[PDB]
Amino acid sequence: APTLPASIFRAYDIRGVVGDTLTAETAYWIGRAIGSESLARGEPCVAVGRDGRLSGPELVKQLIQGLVDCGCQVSDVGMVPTPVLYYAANVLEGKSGVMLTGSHNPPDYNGFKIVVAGETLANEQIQALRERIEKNDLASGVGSVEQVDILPRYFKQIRDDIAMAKPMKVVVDCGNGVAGVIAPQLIEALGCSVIPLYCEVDGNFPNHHPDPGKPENLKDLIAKVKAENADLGLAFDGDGDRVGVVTNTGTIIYPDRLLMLFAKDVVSRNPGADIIFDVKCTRRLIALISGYGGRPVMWKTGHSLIKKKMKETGALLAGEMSGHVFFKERWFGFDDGIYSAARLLEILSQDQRDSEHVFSAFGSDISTPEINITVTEDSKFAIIEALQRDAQWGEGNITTLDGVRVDYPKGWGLVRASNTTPVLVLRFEADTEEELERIKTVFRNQLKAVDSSLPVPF
Ligand SMILES: O=P(O)(O)O[C@H]1O[C@H](CO)[C@@H](O)[C@H](O)[C@H]1O
Ligand SMILES: [Zn+2]
Repeated sequence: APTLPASIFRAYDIRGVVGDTLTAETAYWIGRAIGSESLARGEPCVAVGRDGRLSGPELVKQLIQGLVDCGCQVSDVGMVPTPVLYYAANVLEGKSGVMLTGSHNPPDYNGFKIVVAGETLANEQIQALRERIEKNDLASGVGSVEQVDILPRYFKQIRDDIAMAKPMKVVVDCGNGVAGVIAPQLIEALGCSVIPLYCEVDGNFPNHHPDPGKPENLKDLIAKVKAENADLGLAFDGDGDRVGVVTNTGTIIYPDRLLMLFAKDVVSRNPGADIIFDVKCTRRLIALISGYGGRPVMWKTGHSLIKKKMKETGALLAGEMSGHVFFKERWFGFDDGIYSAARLLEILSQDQRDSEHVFSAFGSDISTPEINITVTEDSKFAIIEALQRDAQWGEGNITTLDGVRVDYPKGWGLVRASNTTPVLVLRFEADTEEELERIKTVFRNQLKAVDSSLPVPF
């Protein structure tokens, strides 16, 4: 084994720039490492999937070989969305799966999301593979590969369990990512008319990057929805584990709003059920979950960390501000933008109101988008520690499971470190503009007390 760069081994996945920090050799050894760990957990069967990035076809061969060279039985499911790979690792013989994807990033990025024996790896488990390659703590065997055509199985699974009450007109924007393989087809099969936008799978991303979290990547969907008098706009990120929602009047629906609608529907069918959300989500979620008799669980940001939490709590649903939505009710508990789109359409089809009025019916508060402060990699965790240790917030409920969050009577604010970039991530919400500004001023002062050079942009 060679000496791989440590930067590519991250908190919830492995990611690198192909030809640079991610090469054919890197992919092979990563496959060796994942195969050895899956075999240590008693799992020789590993599903393997890839997204529609230019480097997919080449690099996936190396991943497959590394797993085969452990003695693993590989199920090659070809080019599929991320959640279709997570589904493979739920319905096939083995409970391990590797997805070769670079998510929503520039054409040249690629990487790995890993499930081993039911568990999606995070933090120390990702380092554990890095360390296997360093130590040559690797299995050796003569494995096998079989091709598995899994997409029709998935498609059918969703179609059979969803029941739309009326037809709808839906603009689907796949941003040329791998969602194009199934999203337009399936939504139409549920009973919709589908206006496609950027639905051809093209790893050059010649339109807008498939990242529905940036509002400018929704400009075209919004214009198309209005132009065509459509009922709803939907947008998927590169690999299909995130969705973004636009109303019939062009309103962008923040994922924590989307969760409110899902939470209302799931809890109403399952009294007492647990519902998970990350620390960036509106507080309205607590009240709405509790009101319908559910149990609101606030947790850490990060898909792998949310999946783990759902297994521990038995939550029937989870959601993140980033747009990852995890259904266990009627499903398997992994994030899936395409399945979530199907669940949204189902609910919407049953309402006599247009999508604008269905979502406007949850009212509003004053809130910020995500704010980002670029710090250093040396200092980012230290600042958060310093805030958690020594900051003074005034009267409020202080939550520290991921950064610092303080819920005041009339609003809330959050500061956490990003697990992927040398940045501090903030969000604020409030009943009033004045209160928003009161909270923002508290956070500004507290950050300035740690380091009076920090560029607080509010
Ligand atoms: O970089 P961050 O802010 O730690 O984490 C971000 O990227 C992850 C990508 O998988 C998501 O799971 C998180 O929801 C998102 O906030
Ligand atoms: Zn994604």
